[PDB]
Amino acid sequence: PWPEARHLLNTIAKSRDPMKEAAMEVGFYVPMDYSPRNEEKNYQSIWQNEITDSQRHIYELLVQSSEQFNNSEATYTLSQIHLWSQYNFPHNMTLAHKYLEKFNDLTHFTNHSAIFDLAVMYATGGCPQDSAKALLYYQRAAQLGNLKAKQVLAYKYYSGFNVPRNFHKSLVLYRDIAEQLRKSYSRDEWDIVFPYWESYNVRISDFESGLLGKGLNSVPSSTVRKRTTRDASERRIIRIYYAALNDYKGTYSQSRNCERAKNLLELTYKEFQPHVDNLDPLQVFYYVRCLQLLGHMYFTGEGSSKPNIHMAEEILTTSLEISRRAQGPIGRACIDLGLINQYITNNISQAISYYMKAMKTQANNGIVEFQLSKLATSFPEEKIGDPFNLMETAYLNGFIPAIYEFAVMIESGNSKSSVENTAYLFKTFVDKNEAIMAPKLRTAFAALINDRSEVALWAYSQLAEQGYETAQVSAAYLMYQLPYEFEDPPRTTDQRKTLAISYYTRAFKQGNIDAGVVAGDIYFQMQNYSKAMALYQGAALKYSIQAIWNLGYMHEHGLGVNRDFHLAKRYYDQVSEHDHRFYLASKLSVLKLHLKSWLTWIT
Amino acid sequence: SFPLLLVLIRTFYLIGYNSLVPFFIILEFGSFLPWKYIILLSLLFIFRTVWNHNVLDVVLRYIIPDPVNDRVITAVIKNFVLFWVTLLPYVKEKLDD
Amino acid sequence: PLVTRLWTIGCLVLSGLTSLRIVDPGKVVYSYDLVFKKGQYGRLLYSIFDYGAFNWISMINIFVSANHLSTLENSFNLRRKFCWIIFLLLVILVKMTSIEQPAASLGVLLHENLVYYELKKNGNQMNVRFFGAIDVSPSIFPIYMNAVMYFVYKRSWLEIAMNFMPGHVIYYMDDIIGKI
Amino acid sequence: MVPENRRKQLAIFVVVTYLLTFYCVYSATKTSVSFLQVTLKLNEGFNLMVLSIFILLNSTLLWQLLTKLLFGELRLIEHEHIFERLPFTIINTLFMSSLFHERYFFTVAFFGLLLLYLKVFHWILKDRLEALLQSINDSTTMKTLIFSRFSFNLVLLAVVDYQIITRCISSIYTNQKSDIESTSLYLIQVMEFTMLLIDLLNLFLQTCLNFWEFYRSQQSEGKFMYEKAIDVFTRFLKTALHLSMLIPFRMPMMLLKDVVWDILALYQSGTSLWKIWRNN
Repeated sequence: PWPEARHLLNTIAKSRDPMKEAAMEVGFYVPMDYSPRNEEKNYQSIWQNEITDSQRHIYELLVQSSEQFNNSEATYTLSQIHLWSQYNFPHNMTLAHKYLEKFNDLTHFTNHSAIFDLAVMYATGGCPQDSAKALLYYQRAAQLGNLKAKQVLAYKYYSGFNVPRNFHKSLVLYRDIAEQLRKSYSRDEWDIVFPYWESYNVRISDFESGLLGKGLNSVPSSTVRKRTTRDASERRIIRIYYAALNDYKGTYSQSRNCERAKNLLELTYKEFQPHVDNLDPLQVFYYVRCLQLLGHMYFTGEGSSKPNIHMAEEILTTSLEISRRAQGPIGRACIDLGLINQYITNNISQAISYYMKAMKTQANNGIVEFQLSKLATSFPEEKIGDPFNLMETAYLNGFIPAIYEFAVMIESGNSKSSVENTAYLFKTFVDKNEAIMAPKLRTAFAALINDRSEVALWAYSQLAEQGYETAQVSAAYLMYQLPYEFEDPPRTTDQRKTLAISYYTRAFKQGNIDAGVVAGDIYFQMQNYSKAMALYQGAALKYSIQAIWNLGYMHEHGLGVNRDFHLAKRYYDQVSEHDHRFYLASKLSVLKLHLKSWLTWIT
Repeated sequence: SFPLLLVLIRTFYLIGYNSLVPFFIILEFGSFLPWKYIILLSLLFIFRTVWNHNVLDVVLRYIIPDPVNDRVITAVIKNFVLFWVTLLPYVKEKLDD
Repeated sequence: PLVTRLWTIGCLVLSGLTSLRIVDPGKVVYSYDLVFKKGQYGRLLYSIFDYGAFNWISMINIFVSANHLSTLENSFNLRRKFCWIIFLLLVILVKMTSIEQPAASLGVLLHENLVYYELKKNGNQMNVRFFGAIDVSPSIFPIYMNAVMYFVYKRSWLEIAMNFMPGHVIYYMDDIIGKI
Repeated sequence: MVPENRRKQLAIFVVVTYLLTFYCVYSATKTSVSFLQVTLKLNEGFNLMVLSIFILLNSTLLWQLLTKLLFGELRLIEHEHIFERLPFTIINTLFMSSLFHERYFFTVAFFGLLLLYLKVFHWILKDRLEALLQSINDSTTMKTLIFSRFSFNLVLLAVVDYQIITRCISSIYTNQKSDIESTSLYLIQVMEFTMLLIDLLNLFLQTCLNFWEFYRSQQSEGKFMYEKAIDVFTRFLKTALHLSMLIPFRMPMMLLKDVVWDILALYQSGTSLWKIWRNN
């Protein structure tokens, strides 16, 4: 039956990601609690009133196909349907488990995708967990030649979680993964121009209030890009520059679109070119900025068929000419001039000149030093810096391939070649290329902005294990948020909490701070009172205000420590000392202390 | 001068947040201070518990347009009749509409 | 602003020396009608500024006037017509006061009517708008002010009418030419 | 004092402020996570104004009851003197606060506020003294308990100011920190409470003089001479301390205004001096 089944399936448009459909021409809802009964009843309602008849036919045909016959190709795809919530069917977490089990049976440890997903599901206990089976499956899937499996094993051997810490085996895995990744990139994309892919590595809850209160949290909000911004004559070039940008580097809610940006830049260049000389005060600034942007779009080939080299060259040289007067910035322009006259034409001294011109500018990220050191190692007699220092500054600045090149250059040399630094470099690279390893962030966020909340928890969970911190704090936040005061705590099953605590804690040990405080609060709610102090003190050591104050409140009440009113006063003095705006609170709390004391003094 | 409240009420329009303004209206009208304040005592205890025509142009109309005609006295007459109603803001902007 | 502060210090020294009996309070009360028979011009000139008492109520009153003047005078270079008006304003009241000689002094009337005229001028500017409860603008208060004043404080009808009626005639003469 | 509708206006003011502050507390509560946030929220502008007004209202109420405990009830001439003298004082206080901007915004207020209430007491006492002067009854001598109660009010205020002055001097000597403006602030409050203490000494000498007078009258020149001599003594002390403490500040205005009203008082002192030389 399956042939006609697939011919059916070819029509129904697996998933719609409004982040792209909103690119032709806000926020979301998270729940605070959960209930298995409510979920089952939601599912019954969805199957009762929402689905269409043709889909009824499709699904019954699928179950009969993958049931009567061990077709091994309705099983997998039906697993994928029920798990990733595609083809508009509901998300059923137990049916996906059953069918992935059946698949692994049929195919006898031959397919690594289902092995990976079964491993995640046996490690998070969503479906109790058992690390033994998880590690067995991870190893077995690493045998088959997967990537994510190798990453998760490497991380697990690096943060010391669930197995002893060992930098050396971690280093082996990471060097393996980095080598494969380098071999995945062509010669053009590597040296010349790095392909541009949006990241969704922004941790969630950076959109709503924030974590542990507004204006109170220590780690800086990380949403790098969202709707950049800042009566007729001036404002036109402003508005057009902002439309061009806001459709070049797409935001989180709406993806990017280059075609309209290219057409609009060409239009405005042709329409403004004849009478530029009258726009001296401020409009030449944004005008030349747009002009440089158009030139770069020509040189790259985005939003078109193929690059237009020579036209771009004239555009950039004229941009630089018009900028010579009015002393406008010359960064991207000179950088691309150098990139061109280094590979397009073979006149190098000018490239040296341009790089030296733009080195100190603001907009250079890493291209300058990288290309320059490759030159110097290819041409030693130029007397241009030193390979190590150049590449080092590059790595520090954040250019991707420079990370891996510098790490290789440091592996051959001592130059303080501790195992920690090498493991750290390679882990940063693997984590930060992000374009092949973890695209699932995109799928996740998309599934999030249209009311399918559960599947977002699933995807962010599967990402947790690989180590992308933002996945960790996001999945946590989706499982247990801090409750508003004078209000009941959430009503989730305890298993969810015993996972959320672990995700938060690992997030802490990774380098985040506030997650510690939220973990401590989860404990203090679940009534441990004992392990909390450790997290709180470790956070105090990293200057977390709400933490210190909370530690105070811990002391001056009978939990754990016993009524050491002196150190309590000391802690509140601290909270007032380290920062200012909390002055009143420290004071008034010492006042409550004084009142308790002087009142029990009377008896 | 004037009643001590209204002056300050007006001068709020310059520098201060208008937030402080409306309370004075209470101070003013509640200035009649009825023992119906028990109503206000009720009222506040209800506060607490929230939680736990084109013809006018025909009127504007004058005889023998245009205004250039010699009967300017009639013009100021008609506009005087409007002036008696030109007080109303709600229809002043309507005149401007 | 200078001329504002001139008017200010005038009011200050006037009402001050008035409260100290350094000069005779008999002269200030003098309005036009008694002056027509008497023939004493200056007994209204001082009256341009007087408020009587050098105390806090009067202090704040003077500062209110100063606020309206800092609002208006530095913005009166825009509307030259105020020069064309004030004399006429100083004019129009006369037959008007020819019945009562209101104890309200000149500068009082003058500045309050300038407020009235500024409110009528930019009435559309809803530059203060408490959303949800008070969705209002200028040219809605002054009627609320004066009319209710008549009700609760129970002053003289025509005497209060003098507070603004000249200003309304001025605004009339402003808009009629824009209409004719 | 208090008319009927004014009493009802103040009942209204009280109740509306209680309701506003309660509402603001509850609002800033149910949109927060932990105590520390709600503390950072009450400091926001509007609720800051509501809370500040709440503080002032309960402060004046407390002041009212403290007074009704100390002085019993007030007399008319007292009340007219108070209500007439109030504005010049209040404006003096507002002059004092504004001389420092937001930086030293709150603390000075407290100081000023206390000063204000203190002045009130002093004034009443003065007339009350005159009352004891007027209604003095020779049916009994000024027994140690009568004198003790008058001096009870006296020494109450005296120890108040003395403790305050000395504590401020200590806070000066301790806080030799980068914020010298706080030093000058403490000096100013010193000057004010010093003028107050000098007023107390004036009263002290007047009453002890009448004490010695009546004492010798019961056991055994023209008193006016010594009265005015003491007046000039007190005012010389006033001016001298004004110079010695404000010249360090080199204050452009308060220094000058103070010493101006001082030299006018000194012209009056010359009046008294020629009176004495007539009566010497």
